Amino acid sequence: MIRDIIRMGDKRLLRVAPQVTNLGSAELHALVSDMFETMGAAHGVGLAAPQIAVDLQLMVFGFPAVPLTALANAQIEPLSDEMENGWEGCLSIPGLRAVIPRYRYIRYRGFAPDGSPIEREAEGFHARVVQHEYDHLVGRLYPSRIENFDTFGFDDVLSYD
Amino acid sequence: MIRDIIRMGDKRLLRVAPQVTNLGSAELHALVSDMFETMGAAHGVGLAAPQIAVDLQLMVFGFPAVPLTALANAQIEPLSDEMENGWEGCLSIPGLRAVIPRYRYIRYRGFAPDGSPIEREAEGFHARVVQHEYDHLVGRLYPSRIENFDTFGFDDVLSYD
Ligand SMILES: Cc1nc(-c2cccc(N)c2)cs1
Ligand SMILES: Cc1nc(-c2cccc(N)c2)cs1
Repeated sequence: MIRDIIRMGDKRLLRVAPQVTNLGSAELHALVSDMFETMGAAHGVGLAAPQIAVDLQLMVFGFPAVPLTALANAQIEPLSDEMENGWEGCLSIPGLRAVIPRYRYIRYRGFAPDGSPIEREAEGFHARVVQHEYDHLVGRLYPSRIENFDTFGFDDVLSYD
Repeated sequence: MIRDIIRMGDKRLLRVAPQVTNLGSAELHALVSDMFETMGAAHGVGLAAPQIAVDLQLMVFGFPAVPLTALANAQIEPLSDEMENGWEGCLSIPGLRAVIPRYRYIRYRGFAPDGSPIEREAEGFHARVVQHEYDHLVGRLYPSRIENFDTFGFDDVLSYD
C-alpha cells in the first residue's frame, strides 16, 4: 500500500527513532513492502520510516547500481576522513536539491527484515544514500548540512557543478 | 507589467548588484511600477530587483503597517546589537519558511525613484523586511542565515513557535 510522505516542517521528521524489535514478523514485512512501494511511486532512491511518519530505525534504498536493500537498526562508521561533495534531494523536500559533503567510505550494519545480519562497506553514491537515510533516523535533514548555499535551489532551475 | 520571478537556484540571485544611476527617469519609474505590480500579484511584502532578474540596487516593500516604499541604493546600519527571531519566507523560495535572526533596530538610507533622499530608522518587522530585501542586493538568501533548522519547512505543514 502506498503511504503518504510527510514534508519538512513536520515534527515527526525531527525525532530520534527507536529500534525495530520485530524482525522476521509479518507486521515488519508488510511495512517494508509498503516502504519499497512508496519509495518506487515517488521515484526515490532511499526512504526512511520517519518520512512516512513511522517512528522506527528502518530505511529502504537502492536501484552506478546501489543494491535494493531494507535495513533495520542501522549503525554507520566512517572508514576514512575523505569527504566528498555530491548532489542530494529528498522526497520530504520536493523540488529542491543542494550539494552536501558526505564520507566517501563507510561500513554500515544492521538487519534485513527477516532478521539476518547485514554488514557492508560502501563508497560514493551508495555510501551517501545510506548516510542521508540514516540522518532521518536521527531527526536530521540535509539543509542543516549545506556548506555552500550557492548550490541550494530548485531542481529545474539549478546550474552549478 | 507583471514580471517573472526567478527562483532559488538561478545564479542571478547570487550576484552583487550595482547602483541605480537613473533616479528621476521614466525608465526607472516604469521598472518600480512593474516591481510593485509584481510584488502585489505574488502577495509579497518585499521584492528586490534581482528577484525579477534585474541587476540593480533597488527594492520595493510594504503593506503592523510597513509603509509602501521604493528604495534605490539602500545602505543599512544596525542601531544596536539586539537580534530578534521572526518568521521569513521569500517569493524566490515558494512554499517554505524559517525563523531567522535579524537586527531589531536599523537605520536605512538611499533614494526614492524620483531621486529624493530617504532615511528612516526602523524596528521589528519593518526592519526585518528591509534587511531581507537588502540581502538580495548582495547575492544572499535567508537559508544561509537559518540557525535552527527545526524551524525550516513548508508553510502549510509547519507547527513551531
Ligand atoms: C543525484 C541525486 N541524489 C539524490 C539523493 C541522494 C542521497 C539520498 C537521497 N535520499 C537522494 C537526490 S538527486
Ligand atoms: C510572516 C512572514 N514574513 C515574511 C517575509 C519576511 C521578511 C521578508 C520578506 N520578503 C518576507 C514571510 S512570512
